[PDB]
Amino acid sequence: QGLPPRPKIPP
Amino acid sequence: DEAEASKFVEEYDRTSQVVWNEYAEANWNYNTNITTETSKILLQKNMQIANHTLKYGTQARKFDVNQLQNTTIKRIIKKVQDLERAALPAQELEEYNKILLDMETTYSVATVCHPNGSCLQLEPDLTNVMATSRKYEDLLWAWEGWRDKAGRAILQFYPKYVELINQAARLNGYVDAGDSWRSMYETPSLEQDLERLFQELQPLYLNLHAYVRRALHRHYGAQHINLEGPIPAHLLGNMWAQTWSNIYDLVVPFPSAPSMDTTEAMLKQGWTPRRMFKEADDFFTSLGLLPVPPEFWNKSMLEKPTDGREVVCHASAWDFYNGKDFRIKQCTTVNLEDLVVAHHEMGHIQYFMQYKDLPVALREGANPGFHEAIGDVLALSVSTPKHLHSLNLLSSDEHDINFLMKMALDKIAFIPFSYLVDQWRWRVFDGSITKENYNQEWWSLRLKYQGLCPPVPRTQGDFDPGAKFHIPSSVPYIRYFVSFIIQFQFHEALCQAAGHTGPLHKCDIYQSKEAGQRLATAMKLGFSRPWPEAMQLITGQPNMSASAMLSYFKPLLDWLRTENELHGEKLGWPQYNWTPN
Ligand SMILES: *[C@@H]1O[C@H](CO)[C@@H](O[C@@H]2O[C@H](CO)[C@@H](O[C@@H]3O[C@H](CO)[C@@H](O)[C@H](O)[C@@H]3O)[C@H](O)[C@H]2NC(C)=O)[C@H](O)[C@H]1NC(C)=O
Ligand SMILES: [Cl-]
Ligand SMILES: [Cl-]
Ligand SMILES: [Cl-]
Repeated sequence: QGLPPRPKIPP
Repeated sequence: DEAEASKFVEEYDRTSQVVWNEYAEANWNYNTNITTETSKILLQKNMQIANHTLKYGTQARKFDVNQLQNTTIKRIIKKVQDLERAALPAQELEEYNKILLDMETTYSVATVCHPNGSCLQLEPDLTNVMATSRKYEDLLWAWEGWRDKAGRAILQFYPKYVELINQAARLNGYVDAGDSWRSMYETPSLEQDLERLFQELQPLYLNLHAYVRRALHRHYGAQHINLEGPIPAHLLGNMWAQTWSNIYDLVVPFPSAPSMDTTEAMLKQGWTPRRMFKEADDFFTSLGLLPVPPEFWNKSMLEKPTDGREVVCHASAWDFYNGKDFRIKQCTTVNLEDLVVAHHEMGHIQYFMQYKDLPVALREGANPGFHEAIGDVLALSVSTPKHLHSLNLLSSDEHDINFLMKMALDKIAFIPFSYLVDQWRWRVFDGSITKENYNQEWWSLRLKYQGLCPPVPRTQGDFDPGAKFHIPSSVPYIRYFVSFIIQFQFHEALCQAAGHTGPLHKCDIYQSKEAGQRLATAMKLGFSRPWPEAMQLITGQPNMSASAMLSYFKPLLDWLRTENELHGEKLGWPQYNWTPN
């Protein structure tokens, strides 16, 4: 998974 | 050899840092200031990431990963061999970006309108209706309305989304996109493991479900609730009936023991969004953990601006791959629900700050579930009456059952929903659910796992999964299922670290240094080691286990079993074909 990890969001 | 591999990892890591920082700030400037100028900058940074991922991914594939002696090196290269969407041919890559953009845009501006009246948005307007209204037809208005406007319009993009995301995954050596998503957990027995954990929490959910169904029977009348059938999906205080905390007033076992309305007390005592994040920051530092840098307070959008409109209000925590720059973006409303969420998101910021010294490739949680777990563990202690009374937001056995019920409505109700979402998606990705089956199969699993039925029969053209943010935004959802399980494991371990005895649900690890130490060493690993190691550092054991959650709610389970038995409830939904009249 080579893309930058997207901003983390709530469920 | 080994020398060329680490030369590659070094070069990748420093070039990735630069370009990832450039993408994030572009992603921030757009999301915090929507303009043609900021949109253009985002699109140019999109194709740069693709170019960079293509270039470095191609080289990473030239290495034979199992020939390498260093496991840290091995993990990094094996990650870079997977290009994700950047594996697609140019045209298909840009068409895929168009579709995601189109789906997210359609979701974000969808409005439900009265005839001559106002046009309501999902947040906060429709959310408020779901949370507060106790009138059947009004709840139905907002529930049906949202799925008719948001869901229906997503259906035109989804089949082509599935096609492309499946293709990108096959080009990266997976069989489908669901296969690709599950691989992030590096656990071959993952499917069975989640299945087993779901089974162990079944009797606890069924007992909660039976109890709540009866309470709704009492409020909404015998003609609208079947005591042996599924609950209508629009009645649980939440748009997606994923969490049931807003209907506390309807189900509270002892109104005989009242408690302060938290939202009232917050607005009265002068709580600001700024102040809600200060309070969450304090809770982390009390454990001896890292404070947030000054740049966080300057650059974060903790509430919506007034200088100019056009902003994305969805809650999110941002790593800028700088080592220094970490932010939260949220249009926070002053209430208990947003105070809890504030602690959750600061949990992400803490995680970013802990593993900031690692190479960017390893700047992630042990698995996607670990990341959401931190913040939720602390919020458990924040949720305790002892801590909330100290915040001047509250004021005995009957009070105890009340609290456990409130936590069950939040945590237990979410279990089947978090499990449900990706159970649906994996079957869409693997092709057992086709575009003619999308909505029927969604409601099959809503019934099977949650015991919910739709309030109104669904028609061809309805795409209700598309009314849930994570679907058109293509964010995997099983992370939250893992999150909710392991956060009670962490809780149990941190409480015995703090030397707490007695019922686990009473534990409040505020200002516990020993507890801070546990999480600190676990979070420092980032993605550098398989997750069972970080799981072992915190809990002593390497497994995901339902035992801790079961242990937490034991007093409530005993109470519900007793109460359901005496009222003559049938557990579950035996008459499963029932829908409203
Ligand atoms: C495999 O390669 C990795 C990466 O090159 C090596 O990890 C490195 O391990 C050392 C400890 O042996 C880490 O040093 C530690 O952190 C700081 C220095 O940044 C230092 O002040 C501490 O005292 C501590 O020793 C180093 O951070 C770490 N590097 C990275 C990038 O994470 C590993 O040693 C190699 N293993 C084998 C068996 O060859
Ligand atoms: Cl992600
Ligand atoms: Cl739905
Ligand atoms: Cl995930």
